[PDB]
Amino acid sequence: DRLLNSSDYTQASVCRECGSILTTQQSVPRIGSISTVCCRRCSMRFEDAKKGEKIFIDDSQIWEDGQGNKFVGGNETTTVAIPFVLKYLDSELSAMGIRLRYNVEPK
Amino acid sequence: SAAMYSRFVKSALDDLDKNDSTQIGIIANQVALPSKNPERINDKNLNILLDILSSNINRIESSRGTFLIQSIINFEKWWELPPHTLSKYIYFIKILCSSIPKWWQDVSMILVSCFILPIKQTVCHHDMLKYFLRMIPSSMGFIDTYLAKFFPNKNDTRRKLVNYTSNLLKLRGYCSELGFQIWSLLIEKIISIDVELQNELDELDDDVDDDDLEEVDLMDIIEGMDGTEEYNVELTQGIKELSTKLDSILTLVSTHVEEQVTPESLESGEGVGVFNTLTTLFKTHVLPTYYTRSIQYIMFHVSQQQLELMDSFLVTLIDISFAVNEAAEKKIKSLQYLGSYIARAKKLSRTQIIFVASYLTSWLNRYVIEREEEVDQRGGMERFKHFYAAFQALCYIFCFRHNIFRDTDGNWECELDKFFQRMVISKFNPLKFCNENVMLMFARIAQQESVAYCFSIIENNNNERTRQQFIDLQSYFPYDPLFLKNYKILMKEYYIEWS
Amino acid sequence: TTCQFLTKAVLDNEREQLDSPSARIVVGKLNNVGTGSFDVLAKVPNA
Amino acid sequence: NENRETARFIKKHKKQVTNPIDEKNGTSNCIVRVPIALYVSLAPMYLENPLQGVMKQHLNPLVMKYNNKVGGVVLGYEGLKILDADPLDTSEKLIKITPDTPFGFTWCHVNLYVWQPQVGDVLEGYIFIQSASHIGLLIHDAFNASIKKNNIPVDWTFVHNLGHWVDSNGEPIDGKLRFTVRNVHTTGRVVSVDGTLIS
Amino acid sequence: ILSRFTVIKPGQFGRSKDRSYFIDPQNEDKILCYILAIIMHLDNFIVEITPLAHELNLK
Amino acid sequence: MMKGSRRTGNNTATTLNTPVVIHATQLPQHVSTDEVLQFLESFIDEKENTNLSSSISQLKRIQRDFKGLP
Amino acid sequence: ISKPVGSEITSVDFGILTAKIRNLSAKQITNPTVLDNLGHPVSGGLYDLALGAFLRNLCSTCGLDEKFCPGHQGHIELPVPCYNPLFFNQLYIYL
Amino acid sequence: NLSRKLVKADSFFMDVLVVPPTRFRLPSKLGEEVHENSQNQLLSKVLTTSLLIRDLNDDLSKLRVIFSRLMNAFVTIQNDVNAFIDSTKAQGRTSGKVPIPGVKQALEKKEGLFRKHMMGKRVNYAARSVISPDPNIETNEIGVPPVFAVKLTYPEPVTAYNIAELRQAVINGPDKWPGATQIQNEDGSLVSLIGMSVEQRKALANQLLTPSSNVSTHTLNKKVYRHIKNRDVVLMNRQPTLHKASMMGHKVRVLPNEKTLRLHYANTGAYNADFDGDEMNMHF
Amino acid sequence: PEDFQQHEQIRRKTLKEKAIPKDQRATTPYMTKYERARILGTRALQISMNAPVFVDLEGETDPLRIAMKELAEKKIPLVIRRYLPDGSFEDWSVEELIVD
Amino acid sequence: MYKTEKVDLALNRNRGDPITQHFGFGNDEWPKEWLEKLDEDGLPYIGTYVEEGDPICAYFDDTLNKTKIKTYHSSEPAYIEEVNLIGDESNKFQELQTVSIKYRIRRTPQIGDKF
Amino acid sequence: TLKYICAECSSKLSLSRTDAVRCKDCGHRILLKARTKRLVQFEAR
Amino acid sequence: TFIRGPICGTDNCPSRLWRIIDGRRTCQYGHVMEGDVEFNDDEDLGAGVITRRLNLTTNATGSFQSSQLTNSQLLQQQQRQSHKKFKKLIGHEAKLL
Ligand SMILES: [Zn+2]
Ligand SMILES: [Zn+2]
Ligand SMILES: [Zn+2]
Ligand SMILES: [Zn+2]
Repeated sequence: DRLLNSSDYTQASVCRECGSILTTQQSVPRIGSISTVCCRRCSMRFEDAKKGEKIFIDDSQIWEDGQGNKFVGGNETTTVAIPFVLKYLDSELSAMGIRLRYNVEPK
Repeated sequence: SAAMYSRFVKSALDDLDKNDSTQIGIIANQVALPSKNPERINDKNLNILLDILSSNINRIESSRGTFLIQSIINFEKWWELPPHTLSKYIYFIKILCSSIPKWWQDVSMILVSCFILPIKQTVCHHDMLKYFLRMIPSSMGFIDTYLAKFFPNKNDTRRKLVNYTSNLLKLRGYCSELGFQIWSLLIEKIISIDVELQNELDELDDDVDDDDLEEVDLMDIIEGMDGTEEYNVELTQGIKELSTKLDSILTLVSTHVEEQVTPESLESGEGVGVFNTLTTLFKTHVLPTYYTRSIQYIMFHVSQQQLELMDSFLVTLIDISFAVNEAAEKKIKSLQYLGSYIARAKKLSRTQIIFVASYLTSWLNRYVIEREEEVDQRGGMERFKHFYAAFQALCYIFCFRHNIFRDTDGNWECELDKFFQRMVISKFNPLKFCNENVMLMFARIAQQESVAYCFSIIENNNNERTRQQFIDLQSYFPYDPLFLKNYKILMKEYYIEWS
Repeated sequence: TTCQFLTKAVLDNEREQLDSPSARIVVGKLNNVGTGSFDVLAKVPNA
Repeated sequence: NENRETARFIKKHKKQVTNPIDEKNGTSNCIVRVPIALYVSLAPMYLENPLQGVMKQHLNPLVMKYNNKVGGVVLGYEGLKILDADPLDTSEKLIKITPDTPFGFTWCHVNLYVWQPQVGDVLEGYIFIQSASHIGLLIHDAFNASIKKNNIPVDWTFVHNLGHWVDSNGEPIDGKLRFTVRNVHTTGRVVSVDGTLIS
Repeated sequence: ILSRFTVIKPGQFGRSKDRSYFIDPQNEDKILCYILAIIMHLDNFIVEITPLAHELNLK
Repeated sequence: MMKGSRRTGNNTATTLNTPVVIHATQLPQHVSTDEVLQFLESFIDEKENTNLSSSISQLKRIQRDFKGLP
Repeated sequence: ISKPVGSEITSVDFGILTAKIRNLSAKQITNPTVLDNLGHPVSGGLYDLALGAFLRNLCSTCGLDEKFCPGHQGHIELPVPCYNPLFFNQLYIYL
Repeated sequence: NLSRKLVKADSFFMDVLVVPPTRFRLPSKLGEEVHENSQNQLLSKVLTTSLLIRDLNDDLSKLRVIFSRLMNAFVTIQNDVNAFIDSTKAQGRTSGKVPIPGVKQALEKKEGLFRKHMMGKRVNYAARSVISPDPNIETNEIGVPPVFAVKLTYPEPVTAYNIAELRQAVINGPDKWPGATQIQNEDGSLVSLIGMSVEQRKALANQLLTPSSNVSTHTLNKKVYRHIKNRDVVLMNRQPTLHKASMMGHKVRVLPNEKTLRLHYANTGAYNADFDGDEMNMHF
Repeated sequence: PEDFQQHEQIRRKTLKEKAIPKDQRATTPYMTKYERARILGTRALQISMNAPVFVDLEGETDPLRIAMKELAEKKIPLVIRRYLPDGSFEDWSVEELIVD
Repeated sequence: MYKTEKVDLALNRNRGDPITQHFGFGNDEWPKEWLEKLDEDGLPYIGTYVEEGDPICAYFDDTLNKTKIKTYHSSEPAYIEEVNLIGDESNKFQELQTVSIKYRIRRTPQIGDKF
Repeated sequence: TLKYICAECSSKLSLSRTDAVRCKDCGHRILLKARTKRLVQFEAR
Repeated sequence: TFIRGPICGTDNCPSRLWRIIDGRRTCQYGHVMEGDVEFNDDEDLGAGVITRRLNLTTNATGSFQSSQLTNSQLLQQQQRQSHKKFKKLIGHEAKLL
C-alpha cells in the first residue's frame, strides 16, 4: 500500500513479445476502427510486405500513427501494474544503451 | 455549367489511373460548408457530384479518396434536401454502406446523434436505420452502445430530452430484438431526474396559463478560451427545470406503452414482452432505490390495462415480499409497496382485492403457529419487522377500500370484523410500532364500522413504550398524491384519490 | 555504486529473478516475507 | 541468412487449415470447430456459480464478433471446463485469488465454432441490393458481402429500371449467387467479405 | 501586394477562406518605400518633397 | 478532448470484459451441416431456458439458413 | 480494487540495445534549438511533437492529448561511434 | 544463452543516442520564471557538435590545419556524450558550481532516483502534527483531530449491509464528520460532493444500489469515500524509525476541539517520543 | 497451435511435480499469524464485492468483523498454498488448520 | 503574527515594454462581489478579514480586456494591516505597479504550542 | 472622497489615474493607504 | 471560482472546470475529469546552475497558454497610435477649429 498503491500506482501497457514498457503506443485508428494498443519495435512497416499461393495480411495486423505510416504486427500487448518510476527508470537506462526485458507470465 | 461540371467531377474521378489525388480536396472543401453560408454546393451541382459517385465506387475507395466520403456523410442538414436529391442522397448511403460495410461504423454514429431532432424531422432517419438493422445484421450490437453514448444529460435542454426519448421509442417498435436495452436506458436515466425532486418538494407550482412555449421557429469562431469565467456560477437548479422535464419525458413513455399494450397483442403478439421487460426492470432498478415517487407510476399504469397482467404482477409482488430467499429489507419496502398499490389502483375486480386479503390474512393466520411465542424470549422488539410491515399493508387497505368487502348477505370476507380484533390485542401491540397516521386512521374507520374497541390501548403507548430506518420505510408511500400536474391527467382515470 | 553494479549485470546478461525485497519494490511485485510467503486460493463449489 | 529469418514471419501469417470445396457442390465449408484456452477473471459475485460467471463475463461478449486469434466470427461455444489449480473429475475445484484484488484468475478450455472465410473459396448468399456500381449480398443471412464493378464480368450488363441485372445470356440473376472470395475486410465492427465473380 | 508586404495570421483558418491581416507599423515604411520609388522615377531622380507631402497628406 | 474519453468507452476492454490471452490448443477441425444444425439447436436452447439477445437473433437467421428458406 | 490486473512481471533481463533502436523510432532529432518564435516547437528539435503531446498540441505519434500520451523516444544520430563511458573500462581490457 | 546471440563489439560503442520522451524532459520553473531543462543543455551540445562536424565534413569534399579542428571535434564529440551520461567523467570549463548532472548522477546518491524515489516514496493519505498526551483514550488508540478526520477518506464499496451507513455519510457530506467526500461510479468515474448542496447529496445517496445499464460493469458496485471513523485503523510513525516497534498500528478515536495527534503514555516508550514538540506521521 | 499444446502440457506437468500430496505434507498444523492476517484480509475483501456470505451477519457493517465471524465458525472457503523454497507447495484448507 | 507580501507587476517586462497591466477595475463586463473585499482602486480596504481564495487586488490587463484578480495564496485567515503604494525612482511618470501588503494573523495559545 | 497618506509629511492625498505616485507637497515616492469607514465584525473573544 | 476549460464528458454540458483536490479538475456539476494531475516541481539565483530563461507563463501545468503574440497583439499594435488624442494631424479641420 505505502510504496505502490498509495504513491505511484499506474497500469501500463507491456508487449508480451519483446518485454518493454516504453515502446508501446495506442494506435491512431483508421476512421472505421478502434484505437488498440501496439508495440513499436516488434512492428514491421507495411511496405515490408515482401514475398501456398501468397502470404497476404489478415487485415487486423495493420495499424497507423498520427504521422500517417502503417505498421504490420506489434500486437500481443497486455496490462501490468507498475510504479511509474519504473517507466522513468527504463528511459534513463535506454539513454545509457541498456534495455530492460520484462518477462510476463501468461503467454 | 451543369453539363460542364459533369466533365469536371469525372476529371476529378480520374485520380486513380496515375494516382495523384489532385481535385479531391477542392470539391470536398465546398461540400463541407454549413447552412448559414450560401456559397456551398447547391441542389444542381450535388446531383452532378452524387451520380458520378454512384455510377462507380471502385474509383473512390482509395486512402486519399477517403476524404470526400467524410464530408458527404458530414454533409449536414441532409434531411432537408428536395426529393430529387433527398430520395437520391439516401440511395447513395444505401450503396456506400453495402458496398463497403465499414462506414456504417461512421454513418450510424450520425443517425443516432441526430435523434435530438423530433419525429416530424426524423421520419427519414429511422426509415434508413430500420433498413440497415436487417441488412447489416451485425449492427444490433454496437448501435446499443450508440444509444447510451448519445443519450443527453440529466440537465440539458428539454428539446433534447423529450425528442431523444421520442425517437428512441420509435426505434423500439421496429427493433424488438434490442428491447431490454431500450427500457434499461430509459428507466435508469429517468431516476436521475426523478430522485432530485422529492427533496426539493416544498410548495405547489404556479399554474401558469401558458403551458407550452413556442412552435417551430426556423460558425465556430473559436478563440483561446483557457482563462476564467469566475463568479458567474448560476448553480441554482430550478423547480420546473426538472418538474417539466419529468412531465414531458414520462408522459411520453406512458403514451407509447399504452399504444403498445392491447388485448390483441396479449394473445399471440409481443405485448406480453413489453410487460415482462418492465417487471424484471422493476424488481432490479427502482425497487432498490430510496425515496422514489413518480417512476412506479409507470408500472402502476401498465399493470392496470388488462386483468391478466394484474394476475402476473400481484402474484409477482407477493412472491417478493414473502420469500425467504429475498433480502432482509427488501421484504419490508415491498410490503410497504403492496399496501399502497391495492389501496390506490382503480381498475381491479373484487376477486383480485380478495386474493391479496386472502393471503395477507393467511400469512397472518400462519403467524400464530411459530412467531408469536418468541415474545417471552430475551430480544428486541424489532426482530419481527416483517410482521409490522405486513399489518400496515392490510390496515392501509381498509382506510381506502372499506366498501368493496360489503356483501349482500351481511357478513364479512373471512371475519374482517373479528380477525383485526385478535391481532391488535395480541402480544405485540401493532398500534405502537407501525406508522402512526396509517394506524390512527385504521382505528377510526373501524370505529365507524364497530370493530376496534382499542382506543385506550392507543393511549397505553406513552408509558408502554435500529429505529430510524424502521420509521423511514413506513413514512414512505409509493403511491402518494402525485405533484406532476401534466402526468396526473393521464392517471386520473387510473388513480383512486383520497375519496 | 548503482551504475557500477549495473555495468557488471548488463555484461553478464543477468536475469533478475525478482525475489529479494529490494527488487520487488522496484518492479512493484508483492514482497515474499510474512503475508506474501504463501497463496490464498478460493474454493469454488460448482464443477 | 534469410531462409530461416522470414520463416518466423511468413508462418506467422499463413493460416493453418484451408477450407475445402465439398459434397461436389463447389461451395467451401467455412464453419469450423477449434478448441482454445483462455485466461479469464472470475469475480467474487460468481464465486458460488463459477461457470455462469465465465460465460456471462468473457464468453457471451465474444459471440458473433470477429476474434483475431481464432481468425473468424465466433458463433457459439461448447464444453466450458475450468482447469483446477489443484493437480489432484470433481466439483470442488479452486482458483487463485490475486493478492491486491479479490478477483480470481484461472484457465479454461472451450470449443468455439467459428466462421472462417478465406481467399479462393466459394460462398453463396442472397443478393439484397444491386446498383450501378456493385452487387451487394448477405452470407448465411448474417454476414455482409459485396461484389464491386471491377470484378463483375464484362459479358454482364446492369440493366436500369434500383435496377435488375443482365447476365451473358440475357437473364435476371436471382438472390442466390455463387462467387469467389477476395480480401475479407475486418477493421470495422462489421465483418465484410469482398468478393469476385471472375475466375 | 498583401502577400509580399504584410502579415497573414497563422494557423490554417484565416489564410484560405477569408484573409485576415493587420497593418503593422514595421511595414508602413515598406509600402511607402515603393510608392516613393515610382514618384522618384517619374521625374528621373529629382524628388519634389513639399508638394508631395501635401499630396500624400502626411508630415 | 471528449473523443479521448469516448475511445475509452469505445474500446471498453477491461480484464473483466475480455480474456487475458486466447490460444488455440489444437488445429481447427471442420464440421458438417448436420453438426452445425445439431449445435445451434442446442446452443439457442441453452440460452433460452440481458445481453446475448442481439446475438442469438443473428444465430436464428443462420439456423433458418442451413435448413429452411426465406 | 475493482480494476484487477491479469498478466504480471516475474523476471527482468538486462541487455544492450543494438544499432536498430532506429526501428522503434523514426523520429530523429537534428535542430538543436528547442523552440522558435511564436513559442512553437520546431520540427526535428528536442521538443518535437512526435515525442509526446506538448504545449496544448496533440501528439504526432499517439494522436492523443497531454493527459493520455505515454511519450515516445527519439534518437540523435552520432556521426562517429563514440564509446559508452560505462563500458569503457570493459573494452580497454579487451583492447 | 538459449537465444544463441552473438557478442559484438558495437555494444560497447554508441552508434546512436536515444532521446527520452518530452514528459521526462519538461522545462523547469521556479517562482515566475521558466527555465530550460538540464537534459536539453547536455543534449543539444552533442547535437551542435554533431552539426559542427558536418560543417567541417564539407571541408574535404572540395578539400593540415582543418584536421587540427577535425580531431579537436572528435575529442569533444566524445566529451559531450561522455558528459551526457556521466558528469564526473568530463572536464568542463570553469567552476560552474558542480556542473549539469548527467544520467548517472540521477541514480547514484542518497538522493537521485534509486534511493529517493524507489525505496523512499512519498505517499497519499497521510498526515502529521505535533503529538499531545491523553490518559483517557485507550492504549491501543490514537486521538485523531477533527481537522484530519474530515480529510482522510476510505473507499468503501457500497453493499447490502453498509447502505444504511453510507447513505448517511453522503447526506452529511464532506463537512460534517460521519460523512463522505466523493463517490465512484461503476465505470470508475468519480463524482465529487464538495460543491454540492444538501439536495444533490440526498438525491445521490438514494442511487447507491441502482444497477447501471452497462453490462461490462455489471459485476462492480459503487464506492463511497467515507471519512475516517472510530473503527478505522492507522499506522503511526515516529520519524527516526530505528526498530519495528516505532511504527505500530493504532485504532482511530476521533476527538473534538483539537489540532494535535493525541497519544497514550504506554506508547511513548515504544516510539521513544516525548511531549516537547515532537511530530509523528499518521498513515491511513 | 502445436507449440502451445506442448507448452501447456509442460506447465501442468511441472505444477503436478511440485504438488505435495496430502499425506506427505509435513509443515505446521497451526495457522501461522500471517495466514490469519491474510485470510481475514482476503475474505473481507471478497465480501465487500458482494460475494455470498455463509454467516448470519447481525447488522455488522465492517467487512472485516464479518470475516472474523466466519473464521470462528470455520466457514471460510479459502485454501492456503504454503510454498516451500524450491517452488513446491502444500495445500491447506482453512477448515483443517488450527487457530491460535 | 505580521506577514507581508509584495504584489508586483513590473517583474515581467523589459526596458521598453509598455505598461501591460494596470490596477483597478475595468468596464463593459461585471464580475461582481469583489467590492466587498476591494476598493475602487483595486486595492483592499485595510482592516478586512480574508480567507483563502479571497481577492487581494484587482489588476486590469490590456492583452485580455479582462479584470483579473489574484487570490490570498495561503490558508490561515488574516486581516489586511497596511497597504503601501511603492512609487518608482527610475523615472517620474509610470503608474503604480508595486504594492506591499501586510497581514495580521492572530494566534491565541492553541493546544500544541511550546511554552 | 478616496484618499491616501504620504509616508513622509502625512498629508492626505486623493490620487487620480494618470498621476505619478508621489506626494504633491513634498516629493516622496512611498505612499500609504488610509482606512475609511467600513464595517468589520468580531467576536469579543 | 471556476476556470474556463473544455467540455466535460459523460455528456455533461459545455462546461467550465475547477481544481478541487489540487489535481482533480471537476466540472461545474461535480464530475472529476478522468486522468488529471496538476503537476509541480520542487525547490527545497542559487541552489544549482541556470540553463536559460525561456519565458513561458505555464498555468496549464507544463503547457503554457499566455505569452504569445498575434492573437490579441493583433489589436495591440494598432491601438496605441489611435488611443492617444490631440495628434496634431489636423489639416483642414483646424481652420474650422
Ligand atoms: Zn514488442
Ligand atoms: Zn503521444
Ligand atoms: Zn508628502
Ligand atoms: Zn461532468
